[PDB]
Amino acid sequence: QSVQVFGRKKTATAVAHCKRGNGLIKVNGRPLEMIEPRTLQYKLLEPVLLLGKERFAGVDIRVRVKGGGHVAQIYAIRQSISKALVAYYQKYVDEASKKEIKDILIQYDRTLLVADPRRCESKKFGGPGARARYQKSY
Amino acid sequence: DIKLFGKWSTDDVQINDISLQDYIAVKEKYAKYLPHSAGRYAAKRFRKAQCPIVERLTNSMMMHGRNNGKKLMTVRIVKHAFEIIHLLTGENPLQVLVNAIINSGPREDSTRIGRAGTVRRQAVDVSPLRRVNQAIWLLCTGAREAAFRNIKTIAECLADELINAAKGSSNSYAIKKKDELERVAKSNR
Amino acid sequence: LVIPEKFQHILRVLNTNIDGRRKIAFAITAIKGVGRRYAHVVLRKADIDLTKRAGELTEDEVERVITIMQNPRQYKIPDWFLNRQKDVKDGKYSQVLANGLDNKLREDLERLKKIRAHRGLRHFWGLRVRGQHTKTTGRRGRT
Amino acid sequence: QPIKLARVTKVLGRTGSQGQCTQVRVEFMDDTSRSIIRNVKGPVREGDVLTLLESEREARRL
Amino acid sequence: IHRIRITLTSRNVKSLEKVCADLIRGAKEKNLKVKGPVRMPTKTLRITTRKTPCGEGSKTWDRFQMRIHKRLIDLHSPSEIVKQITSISIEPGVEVEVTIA
Amino acid sequence: PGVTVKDVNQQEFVRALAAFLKKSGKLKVPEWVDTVKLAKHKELAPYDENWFYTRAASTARHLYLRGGAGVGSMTKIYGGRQRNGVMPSHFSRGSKSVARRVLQALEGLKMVEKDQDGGRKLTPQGQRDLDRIAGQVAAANKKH
Amino acid sequence: DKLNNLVLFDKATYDKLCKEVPNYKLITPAVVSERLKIRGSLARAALQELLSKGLIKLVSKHRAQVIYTRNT
RNA sequence: ACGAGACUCUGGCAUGCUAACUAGUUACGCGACCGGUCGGCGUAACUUCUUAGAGGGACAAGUGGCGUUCAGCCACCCGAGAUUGAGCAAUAACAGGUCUGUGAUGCCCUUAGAUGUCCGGGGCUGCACGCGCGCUACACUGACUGGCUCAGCGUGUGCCUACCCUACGCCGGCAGGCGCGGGUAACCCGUUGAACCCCAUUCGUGAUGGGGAUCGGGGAUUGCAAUUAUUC
Repeated sequence: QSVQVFGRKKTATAVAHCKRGNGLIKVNGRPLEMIEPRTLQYKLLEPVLLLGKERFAGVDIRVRVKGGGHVAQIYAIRQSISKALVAYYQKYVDEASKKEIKDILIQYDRTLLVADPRRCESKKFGGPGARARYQKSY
Repeated sequence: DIKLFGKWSTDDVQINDISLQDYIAVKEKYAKYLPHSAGRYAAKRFRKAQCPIVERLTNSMMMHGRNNGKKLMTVRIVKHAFEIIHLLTGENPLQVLVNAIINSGPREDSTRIGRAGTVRRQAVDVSPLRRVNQAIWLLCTGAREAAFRNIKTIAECLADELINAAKGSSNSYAIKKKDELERVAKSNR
Repeated sequence: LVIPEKFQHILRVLNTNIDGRRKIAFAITAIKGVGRRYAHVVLRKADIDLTKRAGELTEDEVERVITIMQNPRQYKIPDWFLNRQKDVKDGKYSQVLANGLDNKLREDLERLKKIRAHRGLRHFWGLRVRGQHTKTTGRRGRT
Repeated sequence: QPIKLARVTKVLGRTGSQGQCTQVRVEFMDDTSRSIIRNVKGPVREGDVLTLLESEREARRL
Repeated sequence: IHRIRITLTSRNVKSLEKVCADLIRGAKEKNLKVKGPVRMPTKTLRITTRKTPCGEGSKTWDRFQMRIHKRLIDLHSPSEIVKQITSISIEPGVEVEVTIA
Repeated sequence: PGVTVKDVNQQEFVRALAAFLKKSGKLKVPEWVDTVKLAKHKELAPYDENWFYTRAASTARHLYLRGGAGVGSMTKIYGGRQRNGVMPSHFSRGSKSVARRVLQALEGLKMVEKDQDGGRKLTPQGQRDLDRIAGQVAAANKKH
Repeated sequence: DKLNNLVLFDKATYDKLCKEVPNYKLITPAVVSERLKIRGSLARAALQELLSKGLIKLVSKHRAQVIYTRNT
């Protein structure tokens, strides 16, 4: 049983399976704070202290994430967690608390529950990159 | 109640310049725990100036060779040298950086002569946005040249260059190039 | 700490001009037969404290390092990690200090030039043979 | 020259050989009776304040 | 065997869709329990060649693309009924294969 | 109580497993400790001198994270950048013999061992001991 | 021929290493190596030794960027 | 009227729909302490992540400013998105290139070289040289076991031919050989465990562990011979 909420950034995508619990947060065999980078750690911690530990104390959400790159796997765990919390609150308890948390998250970061649409652009022949071109002599 | 990293506060900072305060963002809703957020600042005007000043400052850190595209390394070298300036001074690093930017952002310098002309240069006002751009660029470049061909490593040249720019020491590249820009502005009346 | 006796500044293994400031295994690379990886393996096998330089150590360490160097087969170093394995004429054995076998491996090059061989004469003319193309080499300071 | 700030009140347009200078009307918040044309450098919005240690010079206009 | 597999391979989505609809229509004519048409990922055969038959000109590359679409249906029916079902109505462009499941 | 493998900071966790391997001695004593260059892509000296013990602990970590790993796979977790000299760099598989000998050191020793049909089986002794090591690391100086 | 920087714990090294250095808040290997004219390796070794002596607390160290913070 | 645009494929949003033991989310027999890690399983909540099928969605649509008070431009609550990237691309032309694609071609080769069969060997891999694309370096933002964490496009069992990707154990620090085979493929490689971020031990301003003909010797592929040897 999941809140069916998902969350993406770049080709990466994360979903928070949700159940009734006491706010224990886990990410693919690990909790939310033992993630390897230890410098992107603040990016993962953004929600849990952006709105407080109390709101993350009555719901158990396990965030499964599949995608490329370290940082692109981030911005998916955090957004999935925040949007899963907002959807859980919206569909189960009420909207007033849900509306409050949504306003808080949007004010801190408007792209906290909306996906980042940008994707890597294709490459065109006669150049290595999307917009870079091969050097030639005049 | 948002603090930069874990201990820097955003209530002890004050601009007291009135010239460039809307293009510096440290006390407003733009407060965050990690100087790494990507964002859509560089995809439109009237939205590029809403990036937090520390975010822009860490964004412009990486440059030259493979060093570009290593924003996480910039976060590390920014937590470093900021611990260093806070231990060297004891003051709040954000206010010191704001002082360095106010002291380093050029006010007036030369461009083309009004309607038309390219033989010489004519002095004009520098926009606050371009002046913070120039201040950040001089800070980064002076730091990386101070590290260049030197025994001392990174996270030092940033620290000393920033602290001299805040204080006005001529060993700072940012404010010496500032005074250079106003001297060209004066000499090109 | 300060050692009160027998501090050396010009270290010497065998007629080699090497620095005494250099770290151990960073100065003994001057051997034209072995060095770097082989040196690291030899010193790690000889049970030397790497955390020390080449001056704050006793003479016995250098003595045993030299003995294990000149006798690779006596102290468990395989016949694959070294550069005198069997070749033309007779198989070479024992790697000795400095150009003790580098002269031996240049005299075979001398033989190759003296026999008038295509590879040999191209070695004599200064044209590398192991697979080196020639489109820009020999253009600066050529005759 | 006395130091007196000026605030942007209208973005007149672009000038310069490569079109980098910007003509903009700037007003001093001391009498609101003076509104001088200033050429400025760099990205300039509408409504900011330009620090002016020098004001005896004017931008080409009219 | 009881488990029969119907494989539909088609480069054209329209003909594949029509064939799948016709097969489901036939399996609806006679009461037969059917699993929904499983759509596997399409295969994009991107191959790039040089436009000019010589070396003269700018670097111009034709990027030819062939897309292959895959449908699978699994049924519980005897071989005679499946055989009757398959050849009731088809349209050229789709390849139909009957396999043992 | 109970504490598993994955909820422990992997750095000091693999350090603790290496120390446990040194203290145990139940394994086949390594016969090459510094005579090899380890990975094919790597033409630079090893340092720790414990690469057999630490690589055995790493192998155990990798079969606990992903059951069924062996040599051919272990090469794929121990592959790395290969600087081809004047040419640019590529990816290179490690040493299949080194990982194979590490597995044979692990194999049949009652914490982990690889079969001949596919997959990895984990004995109660090994999993209990490793979970206890993880819990001791967590509650000793990583959690109060 | 080669530039000379002290690679040993010498009289100049032992001088102003445990009494005058803590008076300066900036305690990093580069500053030490410049002050007493040694290499970076010896400065890192000296700060590691004085940390092992239990004088000054640590903040961080990745490979050569190490921070010491005083208490007085 | 053609071209532009429109068009098509793409990149982004639908918890709306047709639905999927070649995909997972839900189904539990150590509950390892008296509420928990699973792809260590301790061997029938159904399409939410995955899969592109049919519809929908964005139109400068609302507000404000400027503007023939038009066409439009700028700024914003809102919204997935307020300019995705490509494909195609007119009239005319160039003595642009291509006879090195062929009875698709208009001229010479007919008298034993007429190529329709053929080559044992070397040529553009070798040179006093000037040039053009790109890589490895330009530092102590760099390195000296790398210890732990991931995806993306997509290719792969062949009848002109063992001429594939290879999972797993054996032989060795090594190129490589043996076996059982998994894969004709969302069925196996593959959950495609590289680049990276770390470090309470080791580089320190060299000409060098920032580096290459690191000169020369140890290597070899169920397939004509690795010769200024394009594999190692």
